[PDB]
Amino acid sequence: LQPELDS
Amino acid sequence: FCGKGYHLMSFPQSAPHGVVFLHVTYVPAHEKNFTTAPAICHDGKAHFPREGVFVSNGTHWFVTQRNFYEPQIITTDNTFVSGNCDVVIGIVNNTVYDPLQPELDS
Amino acid sequence: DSTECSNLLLQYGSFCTQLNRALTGIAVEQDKNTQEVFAQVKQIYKTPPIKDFGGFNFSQILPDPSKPSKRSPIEDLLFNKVTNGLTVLPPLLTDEMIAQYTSALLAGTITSGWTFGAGPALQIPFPMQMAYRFNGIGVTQNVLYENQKLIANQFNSAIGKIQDSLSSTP
Amino acid sequence: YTMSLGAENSVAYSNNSIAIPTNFTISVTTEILPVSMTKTSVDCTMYICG
Ligand SMILES: *[C@@H]1O[C@H](CO)[C@@H](O[C@@H]2O[C@H](CO)[C@@H](O)[C@H](O)[C@H]2NC(C)=O)[C@H](O)[C@H]1NC(C)=O
Ligand SMILES: *[C@@H]1O[C@H](CO)[C@@H](O[C@@H]2O[C@H](CO)[C@@H](O)[C@H](O)[C@H]2NC(C)=O)[C@H](O)[C@H]1NC(C)=O
Ligand SMILES: *[C@@H]1O[C@H](CO)[C@@H](O[C@@H]2O[C@H](CO)[C@@H](O)[C@H](O)[C@H]2NC(C)=O)[C@H](O)[C@H]1NC(C)=O
Ligand SMILES: *[C@@H]1O[C@H](CO)[C@@H](O[C@@H]2O[C@H](CO)[C@@H](O)[C@H](O)[C@H]2NC(C)=O)[C@H](O)[C@H]1NC(C)=O
Ligand SMILES: *[C@@H]1O[C@H](CO)[C@@H](O[C@@H]2O[C@H](CO)[C@@H](O)[C@H](O)[C@H]2NC(C)=O)[C@H](O)[C@H]1NC(C)=O
Ligand SMILES: *[C@@H]1O[C@H](CO)[C@@H](O)[C@H](O)[C@H]1NC(C)=O
Repeated sequence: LQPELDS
Repeated sequence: FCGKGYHLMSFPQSAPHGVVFLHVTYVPAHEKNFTTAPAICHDGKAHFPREGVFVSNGTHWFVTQRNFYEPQIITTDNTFVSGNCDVVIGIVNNTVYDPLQPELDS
Repeated sequence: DSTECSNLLLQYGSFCTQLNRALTGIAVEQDKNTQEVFAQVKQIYKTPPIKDFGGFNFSQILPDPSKPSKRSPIEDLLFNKVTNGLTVLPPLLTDEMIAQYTSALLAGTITSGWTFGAGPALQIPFPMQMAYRFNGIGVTQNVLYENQKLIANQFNSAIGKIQDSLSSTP
Repeated sequence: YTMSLGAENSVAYSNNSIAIPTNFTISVTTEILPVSMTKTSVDCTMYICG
């Protein structure tokens, strides 16, 4: 989930 | 078959014209009452435990493994959704936490 | 009662002692077998007075309070369907105590599932226990919960068919 | 006396209550099983007749 909310 | 209780392991020992098995087993102890429900009704959906059981200590609902008390927050990672709340007898209303929910908020 | 016959029998030695020892060993072996089969619990479990098991009916297998023998109707039918130096030793466990042992086992497996066989008896609702058994054979809990009335009805129908088959087959 | 089968234990059953263990005991038990007997040979001629 960490790359998802970053983008 | 391998001792009284849930069998963990065994150790063999020789004896005169015989064998002695030392059965190491797991016995539950210090049990505690909890209020239980078959399913959790949330947002018109029925939630069932993936591997555990829903327990309540009186005010709050948790999910734990069946053979040991380890209360955890009821989330979508340890539960699964099947059907609505109209079918399961004894389903109760409780919130279901979403781990992804704080992520998109920030 | 012939003394001369016993005097002639003493010439053959300890054959009678051997036969009595073998019969005594068989007689204690039967009691040991009954202890091994039925006396596997040291706690006498009892069913609750309210038979709220989520639709499951156990009246055909639980003991009947109206009967003086304290047997189940199935067990009563089973007991009805089975008909010079010799002595018959009574068994160590009488029939009412064996029925009490079966009643304790039934109460343990109904009210506690398999928990009483591994330690202290942990209470659990019977539909939840059935769901656990469903998970043991790899079927999800939701299937059990959605069709709980159908499963209870099928179980009661099967138990009634078992009683009818036992009553109808010599 | 008339033998008591066991201590009475009325399980507190209800349709919505469960008992969950909070602790455990590592229990070691013994099981003794015979494996073999003494291997005895009897000379039938020497036993009966010397
Ligand atoms: C769970 O609740 C039941 C119901 O109150 C408890 O059973 C009672 O226990 C007390 C204390 O030993 C007895 O005096 C009562 O007779 C019991 N009632 C019944 C209906 O059995 C039980 O002890 C509780 N379990 C725990 C671990 O606290
Ligand atoms: C059931 O367990 C939960 C989890 O510990 C309890 O919730 C906490 O209770 C303490 C008691 O003062 C509070 O200080 C905490 O703030 C509570 N946590 C949360 C997240 O609210 C709950 O009280 C327990 N209920 C009962 C009846 O024992
Ligand atoms: C759990 O929540 C549902 C709705 O989220 C409740 O169902 C409502 O019950 C009231 C009164 O019985 C009805 O007037 C509504 O029409 C119902 N709504 C729906 C969508 O079914 C239910 O009563 C709640 N259960 C508990 C125990 O509070
Ligand atoms: C469980 O099954 C028994 C019998 O299988 C039911 O007892 C019957 O109840 C009806 C209506 O009350 C009577 O007309 C019959 O004579 C009863 N039969 C016997 C053998 O007693 C019982 O009602 C069922 N349900 C429960 C909750 O026990
Ligand atoms: C679970 O049971 C064990 C005993 O089998 C508990 O360990 C004891 O804890 C007390 C106080 O915490 C000590 O005085 C004893 O010396 C401990 N015994 C041993 C053998 O270490 C343990 O605390 C229990 N845990 C819970 C959560 O109840
Ligand atoms: C459990 O029994 C009580 C009777 O006091 C009843 O009100 C309740 O609806 C029952 N719940 C279920 C799930 O059968």
